[PDB]
Amino acid sequence: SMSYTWTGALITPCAAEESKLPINPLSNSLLRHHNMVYATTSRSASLRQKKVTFDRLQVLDDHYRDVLKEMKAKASTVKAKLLSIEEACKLTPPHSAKSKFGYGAKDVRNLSSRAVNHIRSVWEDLLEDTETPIDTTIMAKSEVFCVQPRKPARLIVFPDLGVRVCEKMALYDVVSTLPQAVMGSSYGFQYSPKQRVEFLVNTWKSKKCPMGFSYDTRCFDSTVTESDIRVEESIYQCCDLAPEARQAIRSLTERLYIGGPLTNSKGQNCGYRRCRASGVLTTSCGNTLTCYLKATAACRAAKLQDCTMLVNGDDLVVICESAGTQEDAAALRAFTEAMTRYSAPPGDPPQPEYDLELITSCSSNVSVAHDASGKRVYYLTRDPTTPLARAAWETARHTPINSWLGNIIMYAPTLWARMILMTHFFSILLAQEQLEKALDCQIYGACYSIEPLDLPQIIERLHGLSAFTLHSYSPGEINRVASCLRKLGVPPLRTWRHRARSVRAKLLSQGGRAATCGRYLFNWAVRTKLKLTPIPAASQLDLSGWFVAGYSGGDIYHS
Ligand SMILES: O=C(O)c1cc(Oc2ccccc2)ccc1NS(=O)(=O)c1ccc(Br)cc1F
Ligand SMILES: [Mg+2]
Repeated sequence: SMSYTWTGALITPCAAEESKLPINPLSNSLLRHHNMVYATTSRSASLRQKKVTFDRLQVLDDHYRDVLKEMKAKASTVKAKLLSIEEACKLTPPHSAKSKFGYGAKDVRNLSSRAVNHIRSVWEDLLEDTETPIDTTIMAKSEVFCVQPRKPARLIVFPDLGVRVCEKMALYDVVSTLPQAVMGSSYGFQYSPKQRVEFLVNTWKSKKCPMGFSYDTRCFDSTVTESDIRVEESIYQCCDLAPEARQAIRSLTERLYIGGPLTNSKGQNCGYRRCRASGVLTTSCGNTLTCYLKATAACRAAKLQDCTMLVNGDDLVVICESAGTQEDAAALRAFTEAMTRYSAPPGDPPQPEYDLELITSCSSNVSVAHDASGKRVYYLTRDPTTPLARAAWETARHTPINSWLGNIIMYAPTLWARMILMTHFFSILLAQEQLEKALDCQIYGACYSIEPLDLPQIIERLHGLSAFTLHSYSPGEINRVASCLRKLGVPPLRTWRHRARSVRAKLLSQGGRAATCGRYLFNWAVRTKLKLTPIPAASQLDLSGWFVAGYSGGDIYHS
């Protein structure tokens, strides 16, 4: 069937939309070519619609069915708990889109009488009505990028706040435990960046002669069929569930997940969806399961040997045993055809790789540097272009989420995050006297509130002390950063070192946590290094909930 149908009504913005980076005194010291930075708007919605709208082709076979049964068997061991309205409410972000029924996030989080009562009515309605397609709102997403040698906005589809809290009640525990019980070490969201690298390296070393590749599905959400979503529910149904949760899941599947009506910001009927909605609780879990299912089966059809998958939603990387150059290239092409038949056609044609550092997955790749002792150390990095453009934008405007803080946390060991992000943002926080202020950021889609002054601890626990002493990065990494700085108009190393040494001094003089930030975060800037010993607060961190599952589009907040 058609992934989408359109009435003709436009996808409209609910307020004015900014497209250009404002000429700001502070963002200009980070990035000069401000005209290269842009944010998508609804004005490009039509271009996106045309790309995601098409009829799907799907042919299932024995390999698919065999893998599905293997996955259901493992799912059979799980027992999902069912959240109370109180717990579900507490999982709602403060800035979550308000309900059209007289209440918003604040009320939801505060358990206000009107919020709670309506949520109860929406839940009871899910137990009673098993058919009526639930209404969803479709919007053009606003994201920042750097012009390339422009991307049309993505389309987000999400139900009302009331429905979202109900999704949590019935499926939060399921989407938080089942992916792991089903896919095991292959479920990528259970890993911290350091652990992801460890998994990729150990998997790479376990092969006699390794071969790996990333597989890019052309617009994955629209390739997801009604059949895929029902198969996905069949997996959830293997869980031991409370009757109400079992019915809720059944109803949510038929009324929301498999598709439904689309309404724009103006309240106009835009069309109908028969594919994956990006803004519902099961999107991350659902896509991971579906991508893994189709991929594991594709590998068997393609005769690839010793396949090890690493899946994060629609993002896939496969590492297997090489059977020779010619054969690998043929088996890969066979894989792509199997995937195409399963309704997961490629966007960028896949290419076999024999060098781990050259494999990009989750927009990232493994690279090597060295610690003070001189020992090689692997870490996760990525092209800094987007992180920097976004860091520029978040510097000129106020944003609910601070991607820069998230990029610092996940990419602490990288040369670009240390030299540029840390220096730029710490110097700004000092000048404004806001180092104490906690800011929000996302990790695997979940929203978190983090105190800048705790970064040293966080970084030590997640990456180890080596993150503060790495040097001698690979020629490959060095070149990518260099050319990026030239393109975006970012000041050279020498300038950042000067700013860094200045920020460092002002931080040390303050003592306390600030001095710790100065000692660890900026040890790369001074010649007279300081002894970097284990930070006390580091060994007392509860960073477990940080890497359990994916929640992008899930409207999830962890307090
Ligand atoms: O250790 C290195 O590999 C390295 C790479 C460079 O290459 C670059 C070229 C252009 C832009 C940025 C870096 C320049 C200096 C380097 N050595 S360094 O000055 O001790 C250094 C600077 C910043 C960080 Br953090 C870590 C470092 F150890
Ligand atoms: Mg894709």
